[PDB]
Amino acid sequence: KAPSHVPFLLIGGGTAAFAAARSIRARDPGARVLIVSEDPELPYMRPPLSKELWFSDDPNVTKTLRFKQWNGKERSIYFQPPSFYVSAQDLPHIENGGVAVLTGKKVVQLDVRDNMLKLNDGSQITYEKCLIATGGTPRSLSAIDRAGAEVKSRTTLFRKIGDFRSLEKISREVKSITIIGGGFLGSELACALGRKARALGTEVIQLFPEKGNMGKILPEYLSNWTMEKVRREGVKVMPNAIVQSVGVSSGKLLIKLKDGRKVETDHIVAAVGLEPNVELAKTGGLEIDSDFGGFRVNAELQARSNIWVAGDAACFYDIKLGRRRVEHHDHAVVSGRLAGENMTGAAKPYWHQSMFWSDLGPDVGYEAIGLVDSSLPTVGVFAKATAQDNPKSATDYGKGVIFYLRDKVVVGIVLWNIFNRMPIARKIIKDGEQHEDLNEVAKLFNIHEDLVPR
Ligand SMILES: Cc1cc2nc3c(=O)[nH]c(=O)nc-3n(C[C@H](O)[C@H](O)[C@H](O)COP(=O)(O)OP(=O)(O)OC[C@H]3O[C@@H](n4cnc5c(N)ncnc54)[C@H](O)[C@@H]3O)c2cc1C
Repeated sequence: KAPSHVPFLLIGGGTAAFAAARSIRARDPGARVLIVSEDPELPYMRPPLSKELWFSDDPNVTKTLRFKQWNGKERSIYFQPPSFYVSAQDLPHIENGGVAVLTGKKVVQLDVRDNMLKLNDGSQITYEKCLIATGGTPRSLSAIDRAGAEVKSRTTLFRKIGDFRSLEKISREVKSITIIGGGFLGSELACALGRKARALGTEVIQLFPEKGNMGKILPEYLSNWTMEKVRREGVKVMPNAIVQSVGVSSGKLLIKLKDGRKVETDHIVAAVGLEPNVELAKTGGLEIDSDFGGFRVNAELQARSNIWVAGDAACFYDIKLGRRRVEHHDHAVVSGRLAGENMTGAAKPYWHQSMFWSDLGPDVGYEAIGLVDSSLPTVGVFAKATAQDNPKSATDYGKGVIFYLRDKVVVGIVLWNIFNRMPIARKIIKDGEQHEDLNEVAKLFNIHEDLVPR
């Protein structure tokens, strides 16, 4: 199946690998590129798994994995149809090369010194240029680690097609599902499950340690506004909640909180962050970043002379913003594409800043860029939403911008229901100016109000 030598070898079959393959092929039109993917599926995008796939009213959505965007346009979760790819076997013999995906195969050893790697079935493959695009694995909760296998079996860690399938089936079978975690993924799943639950009259609970949803990223006002919005989707939200233990009590899961509260439920979804997939650093003799996690790479995403790293697993040097590790779709696309350019001699640093988005249904959306963290100083500027200011229409307060500052300069921006303005946010961050008045900068985002106390 696997050829013995491949020029370009990409480890992991996700978003960063797909983008690098595309980039390599655009820059070297006869290039021969092999993606080694431990999953059985060809490369696909994750965002719809917590969003549009749940809003489909086609009962075969779980089989088709096609969805409608908020504006009604239908598409596949897969980046390309299967016919786009060439077989791994044909890859050395096909005139003008191509991209092949070896599915169901895991790279288990990296022998950097010999430009060679080993698969789980013992096959060995040599390369000229290699990209590590291994992503991450969801973290669990130590309280759940400590509980039995019975609790573990009724806890979902949500990241793939198989998890969407299993959880979707669970939502049709049980009466109560509890999401643990207040981040964007937990909050997206809450709204998705809350929507499903209204048709059946069942319950969705969300609990997290912070005062409100996305508390680690959004300042207080907007975090609180968001918690109230999730509640309006028919979710019972429980802020200020730290899990002490989880057990089974009379068939039910019983979550005990540190404050003495107890929550009975049928199933748990644990959305408490990602562990970057760095097992290959050991055999590879590659450095892991002890501050941010992931493989430590430079401004050009390079680890060693013929090894790059992109996507969720790459801790990189941002010449403007400092060392970072980002776990976002567009970042996987941007960093995968850049690695591909650098693998074909571009020698370019990360410059173009990647973006983030989240939707809580067709009516509420966030976009963000740069360094966004609720511990940084912030300035928020808000206004009443017009008709156009929701994810669907783009494709008392209801919208606004939040500037995140360091050394008096904007280093991150969150846009709340403001669409088609990311280029402006990216420019503000790039220019690094000390703004005399951020209410005047907010006018760049079509927010036009008198100054308000804060
Ligand atoms: C449900 C969900 C919803 C999301 N929604 C949003 C959103 O709305 N907006 C946003 O900005 N971001 C979102 N994200 C984040 C985004 O999807 C990720 O940042 C992106 O998938 C990262 O791409 P990646 O290629 O780095 O890793 P992945 O897409 O994780 O791909 C890595 C692949 O490599 C495989 N692999 C790992 N190790 C090996 C090995 N040793 N050998 C072979 N294969 C291996 C993994 O199994 C996996 O298949 C979401 C993520 C999830 C899970």
